[PDB]
Amino acid sequence: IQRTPKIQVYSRHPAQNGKSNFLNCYVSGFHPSDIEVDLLKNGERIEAVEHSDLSFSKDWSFYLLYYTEFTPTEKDEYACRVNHVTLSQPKIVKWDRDM
Amino acid sequence: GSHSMRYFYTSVSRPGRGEPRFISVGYVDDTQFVRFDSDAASPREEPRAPWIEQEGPEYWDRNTQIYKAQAQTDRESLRNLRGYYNQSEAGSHTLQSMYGCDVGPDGRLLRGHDQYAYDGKDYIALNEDLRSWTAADTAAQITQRKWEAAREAEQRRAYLEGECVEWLRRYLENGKDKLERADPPKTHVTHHPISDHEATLRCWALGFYPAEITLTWQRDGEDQTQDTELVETRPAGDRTFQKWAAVVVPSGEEQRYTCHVQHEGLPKPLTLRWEP
Amino acid sequence: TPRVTGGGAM
Ligand SMILES: [Cl-]
Ligand SMILES: [Cl-]
Ligand SMILES: [Cl-]
Ligand SMILES: [Cl-]
Ligand code: NA
Ligand SMILES: [Zn+2]
Repeated sequence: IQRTPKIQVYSRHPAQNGKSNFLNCYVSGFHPSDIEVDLLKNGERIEAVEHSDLSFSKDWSFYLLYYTEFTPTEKDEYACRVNHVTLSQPKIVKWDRDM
Repeated sequence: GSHSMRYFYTSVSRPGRGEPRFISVGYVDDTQFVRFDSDAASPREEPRAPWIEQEGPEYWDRNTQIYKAQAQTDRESLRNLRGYYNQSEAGSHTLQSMYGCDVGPDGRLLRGHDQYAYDGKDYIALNEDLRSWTAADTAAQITQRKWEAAREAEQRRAYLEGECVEWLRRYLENGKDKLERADPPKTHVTHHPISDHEATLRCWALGFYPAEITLTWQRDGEDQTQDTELVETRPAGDRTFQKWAAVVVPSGEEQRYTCHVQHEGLPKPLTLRWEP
Repeated sequence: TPRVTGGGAM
């Protein structure tokens, strides 16, 4: 009937403090397609985050990549926050450089 | 090697919020090259890969007219579908379409696909023979009877064996420097203690294309299927993909574990260990 | 290039 999203938050390249990179949030395996994704910097919404065109896998579940240019630092914390019909509360996944 | 072309359409009704949005995306292998969105300010087929930009105005014009006609047909199909399932006019519904062709190294047709899903469930699909349909339920049997009466499969087969193969062959030639290039994974193993007596070994694969990859951990040469955390292959945003596989190991036993990587970009498969 | 169907709908 409905499928909840899988969420992965990660960088385009291994993170190096002071070097420009891209922060990604990949949402996949969900149905229906309506979904809301925010990227957060120190708990605040990052403005002008871009995303890929709506597509889906062979099992018909949808996937999207949300992304923003960023320069990681030792102090700054990042996360992805996802809302979907299958979720009673927004789901937050923290960026962990090791994952 | 083998290549594919696929188009993925999504039509979603939204009662009280206008007519159903129709979006289409086109791929060659794991490379998206076109999009069309009925919600765009001026809906038109747009390029999404460098090698398709050379197509003339007649390409974008003809294709835009195809998607606009398809959006109208999908809206008619959504109305019919709602009736076949005795559904209210109040709820939203989704109709997905996925079709295309697979060709070998010589450009010859290996397999065609032309299928649909309603509300995320398989609905109807053209069989491998490209001449008959498989309907999932009594509602899709209505679609099948209509398509059999209209000899609809014949037009589908003609595209899959004809235009689909000929355009895929053209796109592969035009985008050869990327589409015919396999980028191997860049690998490393990380080690993170969990407690005094266990640590996680994580095997990384980065920067590879196409997405297809096999990442496994072995303990004394035996696959660790049930004990491996394996994340879904994910896009990096630069055309490449990433993946990792992790295992929890007893402290001091790290050298008994080997990570095995298979990818088309690799001369031979990789065998990696944690290098302290 | 995308496909054209019969247009008779589902
Ligand atoms: Cl939502
Ligand atoms: Cl209903
Ligand atoms: Cl190119
Ligand atoms: Cl995952
Ligand atoms: Na995961
Ligand atoms: Zn039709």
